[PDB]
Amino acid sequence: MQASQFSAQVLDWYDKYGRKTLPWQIDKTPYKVWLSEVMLQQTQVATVIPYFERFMARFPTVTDLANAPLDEVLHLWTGLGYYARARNLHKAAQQVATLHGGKFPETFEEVAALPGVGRSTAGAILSLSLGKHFPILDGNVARVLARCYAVSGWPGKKEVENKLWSLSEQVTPAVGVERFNQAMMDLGAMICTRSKPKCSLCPLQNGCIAAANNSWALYPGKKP
Ligand code: SF4
Repeated sequence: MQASQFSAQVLDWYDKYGRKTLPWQIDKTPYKVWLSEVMLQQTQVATVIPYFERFMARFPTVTDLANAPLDEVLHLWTGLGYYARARNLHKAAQQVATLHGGKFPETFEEVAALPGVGRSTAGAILSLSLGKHFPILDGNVARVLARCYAVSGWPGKKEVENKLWSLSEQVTPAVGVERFNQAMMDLGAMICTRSKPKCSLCPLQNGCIAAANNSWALYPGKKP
């Protein structure tokens, strides 16, 4: 599928069916997007919403979070699991307060330098909260791309990972980047699922190679 057709079909789908009312999509800021991305990394959206609201009420700004005792952060995290996320969350808040005056930095290198924030999370923060032109690649997004373009191989191999990042850059547009990047997460979370994807509801079904061959189980590849 031509990349300009890929992006247009995904944005047209998002306009009518996409999620736009999650709390971290209303009056968006780099802090709110960062906080939601870290909570969502290993936890389902329904579990996250009450925690996100409790964290924003107690810590309205990243400086408030930075100045709080770590034990209070860990207490409020209880039930989200994967507490390395919370330790790094607090360290990153302290880095923003100390190096950046309490305001989130707006360059890719400074955001990726934060503890707990990798290449995809940095692009997510900058594209979704400020409209900067970066693509994303988490497991949801990688599964949509690998099925549509038939990318076999284990993404734990560098050459496969690099092919998937290049494909993501290619289909991600500049105009509407915030809509496209949320739409791709929506698609991998609710439609292009690990088992038995819902191809009839997918706006890529007219050009997807896995759908044409009923071969979604091959993409992405598994660990050997
Ligand atoms: S058509 Fe099916 S396999 Fe292809 S991207 Fe959409 S849901 Fe995934």
